[PDB]
Amino acid sequence: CHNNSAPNYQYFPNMYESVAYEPYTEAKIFKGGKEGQLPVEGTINRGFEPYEYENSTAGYELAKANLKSPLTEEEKNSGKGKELFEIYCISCHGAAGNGKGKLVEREKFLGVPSYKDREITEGSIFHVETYGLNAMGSHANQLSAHERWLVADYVLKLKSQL
Amino acid sequence: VLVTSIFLLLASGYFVYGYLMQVGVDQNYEPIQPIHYSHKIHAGDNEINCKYCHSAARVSKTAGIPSLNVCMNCHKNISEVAETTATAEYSKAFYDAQIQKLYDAVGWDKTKQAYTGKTQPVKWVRIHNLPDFVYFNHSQHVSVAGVECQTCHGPVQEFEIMKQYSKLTMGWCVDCHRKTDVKMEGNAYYEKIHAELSKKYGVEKLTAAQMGGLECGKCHY
Ligand code: HEC
Ligand code: HEC
Ligand code: HEC
Ligand code: HEC
Ligand code: HEC
Ligand code: HEC
Repeated sequence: CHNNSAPNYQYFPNMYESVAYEPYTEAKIFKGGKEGQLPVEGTINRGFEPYEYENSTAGYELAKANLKSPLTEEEKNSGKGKELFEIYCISCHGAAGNGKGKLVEREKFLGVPSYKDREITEGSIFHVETYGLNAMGSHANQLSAHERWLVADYVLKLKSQL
Repeated sequence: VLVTSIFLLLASGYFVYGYLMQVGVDQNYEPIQPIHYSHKIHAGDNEINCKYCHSAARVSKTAGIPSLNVCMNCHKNISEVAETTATAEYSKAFYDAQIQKLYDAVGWDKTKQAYTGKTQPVKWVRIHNLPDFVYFNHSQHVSVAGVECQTCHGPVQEFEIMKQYSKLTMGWCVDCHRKTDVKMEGNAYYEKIHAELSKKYGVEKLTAAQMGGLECGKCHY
């Protein structure tokens, strides 16, 4: 009989479980118990460049001064930069406003400023969006290197309306 | 007496066939996760957007479980939970002594606010499974076809613990392909096909019986 706190019975599982290695499951042979072993340091795959500026207080303002956006005008006026701001950013920062968000109303954690207060260039978003400034985190795990620049053009349009 | 004999024979058939049709089905499956994670506080009360934690739905075929780096950039500043969130079943001290288990998996220390060097991953329990002859891909099935994120896995924001909502048994994949439309307005891949046959045959086509999405080599090869 079928219970709900345990999976149901099966009739001759010929090809149900895996012989190959589907990505996130557990195995026995590997270094850890995982199945997601880390790549070697210093290597470069096809279609990716490493970011050449180090962490904050010495590489922050060096990235703020001389670092530019490698996009074109066909890609900026597409609306895809707004959709990424609709997902990953309204939870702390405001959607049309700045700092109002969804979570300083509920008072879960405080200390989110506006965009009038801090002057930010188009290369100073990209250094914070990959590393975080003391209360953010690395959003490089979520967004890709083509897509952080699509967000940075949209944030500049939000400061100009303020 | 033959009338009731027939009745019982009909009933007997009903309670055998019905059984056999519910063998390979895993509806309403609920295991016990090692943490008590709640999709209800995060996705329902805080209105965290659905693509934030599950980020690989746009690009890859496996919209995977979010790694423990997403569990820190929100939870560097949230140590305690609240005072108006504990319920009749769940207390505040149940939550505060269990959010500390997230700090042991990563290595965070509450006192001096710094990472240690001892990490252990969290062994989650996967409740949605298919056999590995099928080929389902979340990427061209959410981003290409604009399907809302509650019409395949249920109203996920109103769940304290996670529940499988649909049955996934080969006649739900076909049935939702019979009654839907491909999106041909925006894609330039369909300009050769959609500008054709509006002059010739018709205005729009369904997914299954028109584009060819019912063939034994497109789903399990
Ligand atoms: C909650 C964890 C946030 C998320 C989600 C996003 N941001 Fe954020 N951001 C947050 C805080 C608390 C701060 C201030 C931290 C401090 O120490 O002052 C910031 C800061 C920024 C800034 C300003 C950086 C600067 O050097 O002045 C920018 C431009 C910024 N954040 C952008 C940004 C973007 C693009 C986001 C979506 C990926 C985003 N933030 C999310 C809190 C949070
Ligand atoms: C972080 C705050 C999340 C948000 C936003 C969403 N989900 Fe989630 N999900 C999260 C975790 C930590 C887990 C692990 C398993 C658990 O029970 O805690 C999950 C899991 C799921 C699953 C099931 C996974 C499986 O193996 O079957 C589903 C179907 C799921 N999540 C759906 C889902 C939807 C539809 C969301 C938008 C409302 C969503 N998740 C957001 C964490 C987070
Ligand atoms: C890993 C799982 C995560 C991630 C991705 C987030 N948080 Fe949470 N969070 C987490 C745990 C183990 C708990 C306690 C157990 C529970 O089911 O509640 C929480 C709880 C919260 C709370 C406190 C609830 C309250 O106010 O009473 C808040 C607030 C909260 N989580 C917010 C939050 C935000 C803004 C996140 C960023 C998307 C986030 N969480 C992610 C662990 C995890
Ligand atoms: C929001 C993001 C969605 C959307 C719209 C759908 N699903 Fe998918 N789903 C989602 C998550 C976070 C997971 C867990 C990931 C895992 O690997 O377990 C799933 C899981 C599935 C699975 C099982 C995975 C597999 O068999 O390989 C299937 C099957 C599945 N989901 C099907 C499915 C369908 C038909 C959807 C309709 C558009 C769909 N999902 C949407 C999150 C999300
Ligand atoms: C089982 C897993 C499912 C379920 C429950 C649904 N879909 Fe479908 N879907 C599925 C496969 C294996 C494919 C690929 C087939 C092919 O490449 O021809 C698809 C495809 C679609 C498409 C076409 C996408 C395109 O334009 O290229 C559409 C549109 C689509 N699926 C829609 C759709 C809807 C509305 C569903 C109800 C939630 C649905 N699918 C369920 C596998 C599966
Ligand atoms: C030709 C006949 C097809 C077609 C075109 C598709 N399927 Fe598939 N499929 C088929 C069989 C005989 C079976 C069962 C095999 C077994 O040993 O049980 C399946 C199985 C599935 C399943 C798993 C169902 C379960 O676990 O009980 C799924 C899910 C599934 N098939 C999905 C699926 C999709 C998305 C298809 C594209 C429309 C599709 N099937 C086509 C035989 C055939």
